[PDB]
Amino acid sequence: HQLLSPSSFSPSATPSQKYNSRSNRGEVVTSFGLAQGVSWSGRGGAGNISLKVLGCPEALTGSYKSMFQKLPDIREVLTCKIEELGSELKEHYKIEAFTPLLAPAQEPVTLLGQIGCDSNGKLNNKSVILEGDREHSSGAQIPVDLSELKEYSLFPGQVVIMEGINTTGRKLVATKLYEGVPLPFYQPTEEDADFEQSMVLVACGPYTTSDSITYDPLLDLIAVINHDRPDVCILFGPFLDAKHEQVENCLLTSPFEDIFKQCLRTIIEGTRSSGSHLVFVPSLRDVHHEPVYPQPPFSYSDLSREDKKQVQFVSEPCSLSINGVIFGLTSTDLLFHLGAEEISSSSGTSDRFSRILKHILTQRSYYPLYPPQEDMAIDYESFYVYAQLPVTPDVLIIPSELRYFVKDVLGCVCVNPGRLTKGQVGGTFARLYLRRPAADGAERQSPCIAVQVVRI
Amino acid sequence: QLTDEEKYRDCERFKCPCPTCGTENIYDNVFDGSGTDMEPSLYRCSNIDCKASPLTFTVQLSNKLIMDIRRFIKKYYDGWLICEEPTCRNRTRHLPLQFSRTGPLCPACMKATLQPEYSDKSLYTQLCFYRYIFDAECALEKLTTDHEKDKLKKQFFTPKVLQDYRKLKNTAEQFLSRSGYSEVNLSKLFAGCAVKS
Amino acid sequence: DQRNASYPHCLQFYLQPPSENISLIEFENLAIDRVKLLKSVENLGVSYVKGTEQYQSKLESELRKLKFSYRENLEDEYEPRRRDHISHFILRLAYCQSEELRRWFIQQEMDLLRFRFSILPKDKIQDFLKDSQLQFEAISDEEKTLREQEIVASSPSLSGLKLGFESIYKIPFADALDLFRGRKVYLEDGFAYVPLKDIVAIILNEFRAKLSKALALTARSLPAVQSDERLQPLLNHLSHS
Amino acid sequence: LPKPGTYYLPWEVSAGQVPDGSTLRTFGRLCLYDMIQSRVTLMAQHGSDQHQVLVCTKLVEPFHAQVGSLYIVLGELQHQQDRGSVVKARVLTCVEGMNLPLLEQAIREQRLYKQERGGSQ
Repeated sequence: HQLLSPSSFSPSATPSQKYNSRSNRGEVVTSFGLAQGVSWSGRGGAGNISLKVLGCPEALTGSYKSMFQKLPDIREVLTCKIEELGSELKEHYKIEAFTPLLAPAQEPVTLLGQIGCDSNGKLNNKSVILEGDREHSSGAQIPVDLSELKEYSLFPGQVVIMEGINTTGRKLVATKLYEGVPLPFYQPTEEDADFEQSMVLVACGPYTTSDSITYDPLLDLIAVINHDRPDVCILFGPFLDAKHEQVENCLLTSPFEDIFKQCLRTIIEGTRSSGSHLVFVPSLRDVHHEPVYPQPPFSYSDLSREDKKQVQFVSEPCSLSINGVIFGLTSTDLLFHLGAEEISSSSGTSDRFSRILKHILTQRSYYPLYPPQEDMAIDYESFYVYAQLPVTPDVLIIPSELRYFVKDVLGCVCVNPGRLTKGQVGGTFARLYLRRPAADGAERQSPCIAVQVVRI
Repeated sequence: QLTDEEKYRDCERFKCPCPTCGTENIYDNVFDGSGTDMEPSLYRCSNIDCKASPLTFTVQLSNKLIMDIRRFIKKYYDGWLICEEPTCRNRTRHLPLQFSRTGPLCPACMKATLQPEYSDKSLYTQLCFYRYIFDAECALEKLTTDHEKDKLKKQFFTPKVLQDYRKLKNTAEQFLSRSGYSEVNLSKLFAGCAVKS
Repeated sequence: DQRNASYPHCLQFYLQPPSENISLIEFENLAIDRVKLLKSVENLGVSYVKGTEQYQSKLESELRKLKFSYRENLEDEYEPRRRDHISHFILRLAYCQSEELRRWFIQQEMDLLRFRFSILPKDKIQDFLKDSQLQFEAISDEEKTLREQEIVASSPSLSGLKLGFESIYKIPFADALDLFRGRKVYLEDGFAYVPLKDIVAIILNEFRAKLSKALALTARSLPAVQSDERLQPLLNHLSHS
Repeated sequence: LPKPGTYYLPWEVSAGQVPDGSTLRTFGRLCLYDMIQSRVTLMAQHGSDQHQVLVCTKLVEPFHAQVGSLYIVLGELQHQQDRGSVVKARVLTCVEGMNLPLLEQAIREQRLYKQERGGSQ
C-alpha cells in the first residue's frame, strides 16, 4: 500500500538492496534514564494531548518580505543583542561599570564585547579580536591575548565579559572569563500536571537512500508507528532533499509541489490508523520552499476535516509545548557548525559536546554563531523577532550528522537521534517517555524519564 | 526610457540542456531570430539533428528555473563586502560595527567604506528577467503589425502553448510576489507628521 | 466598517496621512494621474470663467476619466477616495521644494476643493463641516435685527431685505480676507458678519489654504531624509517634468 | 564677529556650570528629533549616569537626523523659564567613530596648559 508512487515520478527508481539486506532491526543502541524494564506502548492518540506554540509573543505563521536587507538594520540588531545580554550579565554578577575599549588604564578593567576573528580562516588562540558594543565603545576592535588564561571556550559571535589590564588601549591581556547565566526554567500549571503519562516518537530525514526514490525507510517508519501506536509523532525534513542526485540534475518528471503533496498524503493516510498526532518541521534542504532562516510553516490545502485535529504544521525553529513540557525543535546542524568553528583550552579531559550544548543554552538564541556558515541564509529582522528562546526547555531535540547521543546539560535533556538514513544504509530514531513528577520534591525533577534510540 | 535589452543587459541568460540530445539551449527572448524566422524559443531544439520539441519538457524547465532562482537567492544572502579602496580590495563577510557618516569602515585600511558585492537591485532585475522571457502575451502585444500577430497566433501560438508559457511565467512570479524591494511602507514615509497621527 | 469610516465624505481636508503599504507601480501611476488632473484643472480654469456649465461639465468629465472621487454614491466609492488621498499626499511630498511650486500647488488644490464643495448638497455641507475641526458661531436673532441695515448695505450677495431665513456668522477679521479685501462684508470691532453661503465658501477655502501651507512647510523638513535609491528618479522627473 | 566656542564636557553643561550667553561646543549621542518644534535631545554617558543636552535647531534645517550617532553642537546657551537650558545651534556636524577618550585627554591637556601659562600673571 505504498501510496507514494516512485514509478510515477521518474522511471529510474532502483531500490538499494543494501537497506533491504539489513538484519539488526529493533536493536536499541543506547538508552538513558529509567529505560530498563519498561515496555514502550502508548494510547495511540486516544487520550488527552495538548499542543501549543511559545517563544516570541508573535509566533511565526505566515511569510514575510525577504529579499531586502540594509546594513543599519543588521548593526542595530547586533548592538541590541550585545547590549541586552551584557546588561543581564552585569546585573546578575553585580559589576560596577564597563570601561571603554579604547581607554587606557594601569588598573584591571571589565570590558564587554563580542568574540570575533580578524581573518577569514578558522579561529585560533592568536587571532582573536574583541568587538565592543556601540554605546560603550563605539564598536571598537582590540586584539586579545589568552596566554594568562587558565581556562576558556570561545567561538565567533559569542558575548563575553572579560577582565584584564589594558595599559596602552590597543591590546588586552586576559585574566578572567565569566560564565554564562542560563534562563530560568518553565513553571508548570495545574492543567500541565493533569496529564498522567504519554510517549513521543521523533525522527529526522532524509527518508530515502542516495540512489533511489522508493522512500522505503518512510514506509518502515509508518509501519513502526502503526505497530507502536504512539501519542505524538514529530517528523523532521527534508522530505524532498535538494542534495539528492536525481533532483540536482532535474530528472524528475513531476512538479516538486505535487510530489511533496503526494508524500504528505501517503504519510497521513498511512498513519491515520494509529490515530496519533503529527507535526512537520520544515528544513532548509527542501527544494520547494524558501531558503531563508527562520522558515514559515508548510502549506497543504487538501486536508480533511478529521485530519486537521491530528495534523499540524509548525515553523522552523519552534518551541512546542506538550502536556506542559517545553520542547526545543530545530533542524539545523548546530553541533557540526559549532564543533567546526570552536577553540578552547582545558587542563584535563572534557566533553566537547557538553561544552557546545552549554554554549547553546547560555547564549539565549537558537543560532548563536555569527557569521553563519557559508551555506546558510538568515533574515536578521525575522531572526531577531522569531528565533529567541523564551525559557530553558525541559527537553531539547537537535538532529545532527554526528554520532547519536542522549545527554543532560544544566538540567535540560539533549537528544540527537540522528539521520534516519546514512548513505545507503539505515539510521536511527528515538522514543521519549514523559511522566509528570511529584511536586513535593525539593528541586524541580526532569519530566523526561526514559529515552531510547532505536535502530530502524 | 531604458529599453528591455538595455535594462536586462547584465542578467545571466537561462540555460537548459535538452533531455534528449543533451545539448544546452540558451534562452534570451521569447522569439529567436529576426525577420521571417518568427518562432518560439521553446518550439525547436538548438541541434538540427535533434527533433525533440522543448515544449515537451515543461516540468524539467520549471524544475531548473526553481533551482536557478534558489541558487541566486542563496548567493545574494551570503553578503560579501568589498572595500572601495583600489589599493585595499578587502573582501570579507564580517560586518564591522564601527560605522561612519556614509557606511561601514573597512578594518584593513580604515580609510574607505565597504560596499555589497551583490546588491538587491541586481537580484530583483534578475528575477524580473526570468519572468520577462516567459511572457508571451507581452511579446505578442509588442508586435507592430496586427496581421503578423494574428498570423503568429494562428500558426504557432495554440492555447496549450500559451498555457505552458503562463505556467513558466507563474513559476517565477511566485518568487517575485515576496520581494520587499517592490513594496513601499507609507507609514515610515510619512512618519514626520503627527498632528493627525 | 473600516471602508466607510476611512472615507465617509467626498470632501476632505487631508489631515490623516495614509498608513498602508502599496506597490511602486501604483505609486508612480497615482502621482502621474494627480499631476495630470491638476494641470487639466488649471487649464480649464484659465480657458473658461469659473462657474458656468461647460467648465463644470468638462471638469466632471476629466475627474471621471482619471478614476477619482467627485460625486456622492452609496456604493463602491472606497477606491476613488483612497486614490485621491494617496495621490494628494504623494504630490505634496513631491511639491515642497520652492515657493513657486508651493504657491501653484496650493492654488490648484484650492480650486479643486472649491469645485467639489460647490457640487455638494446642503446637509452634506453641514455634515462635512461637523466632521472637520472647524466650529462656527451663529449670532442670535436679536443681534441680527440689531445690525440688519448695515449688513444689507454691505450686501454680501444679499439684495432686498433678504436677511430673513438666514444665519449670520461671527468670525475674526483675519479669516475673511477674500470678502474683507473688496468691501463685501460688514466689519465691527474686529469681527465680520457673513451670510451662510459666503461664509462657508470663503472661510473653508481660507482655512484650507492656511492648513495646507503650514503642513507643506512642515513636510519641507522631510526630504532631507529621502536618500532612498528608489523614488528618486520619480521625484526628479516630476519636479521638472 | 561671534564669540569663540570653548569646549565643555556634557556633565559640566548639564550641571549648570556655564553662565548665560556663553558660547560653548559640546558633544553627545542623538536620541530624538521632534520635527514639529525642531528640538533635538542628546545624552553622553559618564560612568553609570546619563546627562541630557537640549538643542534647538531652528537655524540648521533642513536636516538629516541619524539616531544613535555622535554629534558636535556649536551655539549659544540660553536659560528658559521651564525648559531649563537649551543651546541654539549655529553649526551641527555629524561625527561617527570619534575616539572620545582621546578628545577628553586633549581637552584636559589644553586646559592644563592654559592654566600653566596663566600662572605667570
